[PDB]
Amino acid sequence: SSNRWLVGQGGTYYVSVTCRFATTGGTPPTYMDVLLFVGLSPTGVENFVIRQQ
Amino acid sequence: SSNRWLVGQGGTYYVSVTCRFATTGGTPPTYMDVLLFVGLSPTGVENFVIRQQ
Repeated sequence: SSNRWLVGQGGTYYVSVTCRFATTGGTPPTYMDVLLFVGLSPTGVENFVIRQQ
Repeated sequence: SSNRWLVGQGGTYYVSVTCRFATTGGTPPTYMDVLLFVGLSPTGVENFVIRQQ
């Protein structure tokens, strides 16, 4: 659906994720830190994949 | 070819790209920013994949 994936058959899956973070409007900040997660919950945090600054 | 792929059959393709950008000679600059695209033309920017710095 618009935000979530319902799995049809459980098993081994090759998951690929990509997303670009930017800033719009005003004075850009001096820094950000970013974490990407995949979860079974709206706050699901079980598979943390990549963090960049 | 030397710089391009001819699609034999249209469909879904899992493509991976990797390019290492560095500097040679002189005084190294203070900043690099590179954007990568998958295009249908030599000047094409149809599928922007990653911008990094």
